[PDB]
Amino acid sequence: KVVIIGAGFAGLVAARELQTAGIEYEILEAKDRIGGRAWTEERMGRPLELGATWVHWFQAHTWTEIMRYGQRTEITASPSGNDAHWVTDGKVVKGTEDDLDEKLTAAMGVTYEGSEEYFPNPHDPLWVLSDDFDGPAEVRERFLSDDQTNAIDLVKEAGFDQETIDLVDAFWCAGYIGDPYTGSALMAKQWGALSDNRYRVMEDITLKWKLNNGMRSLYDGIAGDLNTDIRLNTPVAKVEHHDNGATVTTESGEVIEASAVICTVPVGALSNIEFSPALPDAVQSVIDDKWNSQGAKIWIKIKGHHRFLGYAPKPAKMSVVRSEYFMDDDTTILVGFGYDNTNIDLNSIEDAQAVINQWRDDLEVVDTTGHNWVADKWAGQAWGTLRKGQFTQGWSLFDDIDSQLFFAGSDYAYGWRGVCVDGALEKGMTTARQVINSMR
Ligand SMILES: Cc1cc2nc3c(=O)[nH]c(=O)nc-3n(C[C@H](O)[C@H](O)[C@H](O)COP(=O)(O)OP(=O)(O)OC[C@H]3O[C@@H](n4cnc5c(N)ncnc54)[C@H](O)[C@@H]3O)c2cc1C
Repeated sequence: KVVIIGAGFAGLVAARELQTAGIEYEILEAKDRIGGRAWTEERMGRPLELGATWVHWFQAHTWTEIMRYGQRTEITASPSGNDAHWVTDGKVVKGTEDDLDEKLTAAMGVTYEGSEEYFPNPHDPLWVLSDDFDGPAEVRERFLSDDQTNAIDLVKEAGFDQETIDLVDAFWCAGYIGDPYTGSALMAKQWGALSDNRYRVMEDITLKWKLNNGMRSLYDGIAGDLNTDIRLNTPVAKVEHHDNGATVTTESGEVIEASAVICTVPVGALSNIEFSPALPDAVQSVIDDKWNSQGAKIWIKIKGHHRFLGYAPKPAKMSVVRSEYFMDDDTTILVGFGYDNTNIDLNSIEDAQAVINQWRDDLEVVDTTGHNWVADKWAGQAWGTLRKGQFTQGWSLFDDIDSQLFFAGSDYAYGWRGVCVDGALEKGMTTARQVINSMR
């Protein structure tokens, strides 16, 4: 009766939540697999996370699922103490990972500026614009201004040198998984607020702990709890959501009647679906301009065991590259994040070699792999990140469509929005509660 579009984390957890409340549901998934932008897959000799990777116990929704499905002790920290390299004025600088972290720590203090005024409750990100806001008017003005400033310009305006600017550039190429100069600085400030306003905590939460058994241990766990079979290979083509009741049409023409529809399709893929009535104009403007996520994630295998960390600014093929696994055949698998999916072929050994050559032309790539989410018609983006203006006139506009259609997904979460599975688990669950409450 409730139709859930998409079997990623948000759709899976919404279905489990409805099952708890005794509400009949059905999940329709376009692909032949579940998990969405989380995807644990055997590649290059071991299970690799082609999408979501890192978790932390300060992520309430992710951590509860880790506890639920038996993964409490099945987390391992990524390699640290790497030999660090960074590109600044066309030159490669070498240093310790500590050197690099201290530079970013100093830059983040200026980058998080204002988070204490904006985000006393970091899970109420739009409090400053609410009628309950009781702070000075200049805080609201600065808040709105910060939505139109990118995170790098904050560091430039504070007077940091070019070396730190280039490091911060590289860092936010990865963090905005796209052009950081078009991004909203409020995204970075909320990450600060969710991380006790300390760089080390923010990196602990988003870039440290991996699941030994992969994200699939969690999404297969949730799917295993569902008493209703997921309909794979069943793309939705149209959603009707007039007051009478909702209707969903698949690509094959099958029409399914619904009491409500929970749509977890990401903005980058929403143009595949015809909505009747059409979505609100402000929602359509976000879909047309999408979100800040045009980048890509690579896994590169090189010869030898090397503890490597590399940073490079836009327009590098990859902006952050780090050792992750030391393999038994004397090779290293590194992970990389780059701002532009169209400037990198994730499966081309020569392209991966060009990435490594940004820092060290003496290392030799022997294999490489990745999934270009942006070119995937069922995603059309990497993790959701915010362009200028989308913190206050972006992710929040997808709530309160009507009583028949509800949008759920990490990209609309109040907390760790877009960048984390925590946001998908948050928003899938609370959107199911919206339906439960309406039905009660
Ligand atoms: C490269 C990358 C790395 C990441 N790393 C991390 C990380 O380290 N840690 C972390 O916490 N998070 C990470 N994430 C974020 C995490 O993957 C997402 O926040 C989360 O998986 C999104 O869940 P969702 O259910 O909201 O969306 P999705 O997973 O996109 O689910 C939507 C589902 O709908 C399906 N679908 C699309 N169109 C249709 C249609 N027309 N009909 C039917 N089904 C359709 C899709 O196939 C998909 O299964 C990463 C994301 C990316 C892209």
